[PDB]
Amino acid sequence: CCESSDCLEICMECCGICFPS
Amino acid sequence: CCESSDCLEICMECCGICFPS
Amino acid sequence: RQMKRIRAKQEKYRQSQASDHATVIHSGDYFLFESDSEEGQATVDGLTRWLRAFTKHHRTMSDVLCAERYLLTQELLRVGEVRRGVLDQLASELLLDRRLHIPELEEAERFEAQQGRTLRLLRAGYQCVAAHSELLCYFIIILNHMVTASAASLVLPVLVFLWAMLTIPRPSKRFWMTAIVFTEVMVVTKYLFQFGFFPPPRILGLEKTDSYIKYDLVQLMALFFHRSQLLCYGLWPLQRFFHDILHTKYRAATDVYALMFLADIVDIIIIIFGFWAFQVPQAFLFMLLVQFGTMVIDRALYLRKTVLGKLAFQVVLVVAIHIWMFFILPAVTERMFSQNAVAQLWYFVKCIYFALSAYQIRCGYPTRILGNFLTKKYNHLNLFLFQGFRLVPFLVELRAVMDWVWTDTTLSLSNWMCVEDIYANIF
Amino acid sequence: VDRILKLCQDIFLVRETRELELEEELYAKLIFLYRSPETMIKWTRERE
Amino acid sequence: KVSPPSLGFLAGYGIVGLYVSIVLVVGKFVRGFFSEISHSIMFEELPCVDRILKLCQDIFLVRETRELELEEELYAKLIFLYRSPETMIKWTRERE
Amino acid sequence: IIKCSRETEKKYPQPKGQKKKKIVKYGMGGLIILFLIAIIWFPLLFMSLIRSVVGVVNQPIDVTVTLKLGGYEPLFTMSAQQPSIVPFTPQAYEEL
Amino acid sequence: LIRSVVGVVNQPIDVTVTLKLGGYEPLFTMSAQQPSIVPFTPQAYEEL
Repeated sequence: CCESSDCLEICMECCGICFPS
Repeated sequence: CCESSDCLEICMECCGICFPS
Repeated sequence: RQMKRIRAKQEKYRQSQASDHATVIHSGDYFLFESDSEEGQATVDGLTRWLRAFTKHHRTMSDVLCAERYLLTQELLRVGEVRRGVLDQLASELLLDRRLHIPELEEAERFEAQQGRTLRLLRAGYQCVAAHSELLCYFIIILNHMVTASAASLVLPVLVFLWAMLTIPRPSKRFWMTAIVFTEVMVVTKYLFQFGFFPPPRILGLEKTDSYIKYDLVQLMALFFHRSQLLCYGLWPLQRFFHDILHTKYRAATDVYALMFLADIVDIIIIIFGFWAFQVPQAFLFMLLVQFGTMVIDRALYLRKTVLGKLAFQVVLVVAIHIWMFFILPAVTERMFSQNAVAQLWYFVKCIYFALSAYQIRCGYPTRILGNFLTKKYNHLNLFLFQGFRLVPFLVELRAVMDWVWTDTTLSLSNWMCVEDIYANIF
Repeated sequence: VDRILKLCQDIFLVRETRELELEEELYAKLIFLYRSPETMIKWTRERE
Repeated sequence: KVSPPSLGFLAGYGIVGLYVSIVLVVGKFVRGFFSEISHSIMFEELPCVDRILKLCQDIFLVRETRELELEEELYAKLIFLYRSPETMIKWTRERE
Repeated sequence: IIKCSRETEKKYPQPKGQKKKKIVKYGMGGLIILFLIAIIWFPLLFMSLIRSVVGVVNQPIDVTVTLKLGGYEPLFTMSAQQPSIVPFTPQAYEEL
Repeated sequence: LIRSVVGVVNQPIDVTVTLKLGGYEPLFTMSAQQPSIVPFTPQAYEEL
């Protein structure tokens, strides 16, 4: 399944590699 | 206007980016 | 208060350490950091309510005016005698006021709620136009000049961007009369030359076609509708006085640099894609460089906070953009309306730019301009937007450098970069 | 990071009002913060 | 008209690709000077570097005279200086 | 490098907080912005200047017409190159 | 090394000469390819 938080925090960890915490 | 110190310290800050203080 | 706090803390530190510039930068010990006492049908309904939010000012104003008007006309039926009777019957000035009721109007009020599928949306849209005729006329004038590129249609947008968007929250009656009379004259002349007896044609704008009057009945009707509305509601050397009243006055202070630079960025996106999508590319490369130049100059004018400089630069910019776009380019390459929809769109975006700059010149720069455009609230959105703005090449590069060049600072460049990077990371 | 954030905002604020000596003293404080990780543990410790 | 067959590969994801490559690469390289500049700030803002300078010159001098044990002990001192920023605040503090 | 910078600063100080000289700021910023816009732009200038094969006339110098009934033999072959090949006059173009 | 296109002989194998008075017809056309195309002897080069 999916959610609305799942994609959001996927984007969070996708901008979490390049940038700091 | 200009000076002789102005160009000198312009060169200082132009070598100040690449290199340390 | 903030500066009082900072100076108090600095005085405390000076007194404590009591017990020629690099020396004061290199003066930090651990005694600074010690504790200073810690001190889906609903979409149409949402659209209608949003439109009502935009036009609530005119809605309430019209409700008050019509409530007064009904009693006014019912009294006028006989003679019409006293100006004080019409006010106090149901405190000369006050925006939104409430008094006793009149049965007819309150009965009429809920009648609109009977029709709620689309008729509410239509009423809201028409009322929005009624509340922004001043902007409808500017949009129609610019649109008319975007088609039929010609000096006859070029003398009017220059006026709109130089005179009507700079004076006073009501552009003076002389301007509306000028535009109405001018469009009378230049539709009469177009029609006169449309005759068959008479044989540059395109530059002077008197050419003959089937649709010789194009967006020129609409422009005249918009001007007249605005004059009518401004008439029924409200009131309807010299250059040096105009400028001096523009500078020295009391005004609200608003900052629209974010949107101004956003319009310029959209403009460069347009140039890039109308370069890639198609001579004129040798014109759009020079225009791209001039976009870079005008962004840099605008950024400098914003940091240095000079309203007068912005006025001079905006006059220069509007004149040069119109002259170039409508004479220089159409000779180097084709017409701008036969093709080059990219050119039409670029001109429209630059027109939004010009309107924003004129609003900023009218309102004057505020205090407290520094601080990033995205870091006002630490929500979950500002972080992604800030990271994205960091991700585009050569903005934070140029943002940092240009913020340094035109701000009054004692730091060298490397120290400035250290401070800006520390702030980005900490944010 | 509340304290470092207030320090950076105070550098910006004092640079805004054409007040300059305070900018150099605040910049000195900031540089000595990034030049000493034990004071940047003392200085960004989760407030009790 | 006649054109030299120098067309090669034109726009339309043919040559815009190389321009995007060069602008992105230069963007990353130039950001190299503005992004991680705050980290190496404990090694580049020293007030008075006289003592570290004397230490480096003593490493060179003792390496010159074919005297070697002293080189290892001095190198140990230098490495422990760059391995402990609080002693590199104590050790490069502006002389009173 | 740090030692030379400290020595230079000591020789020629700067007071307790002064506006950075406007001339140096303008020169340094102008240099940097010029470079960072040159890298952005001159690639576009080269890419849209190399793809500028200018119209150059390529007139056919020799025309040949042949009439070959089946595969037997050209009944009529002809080639007229210099004199019979003539370009239009402008007025003839208007006539066309 | 890539820009080292070594000298390689490129001898014209077919020569054709024509004499066309106006645009009427070649009075004299000729093509001699193998036998009548002969390179110099070195001594003939010295003579030249």
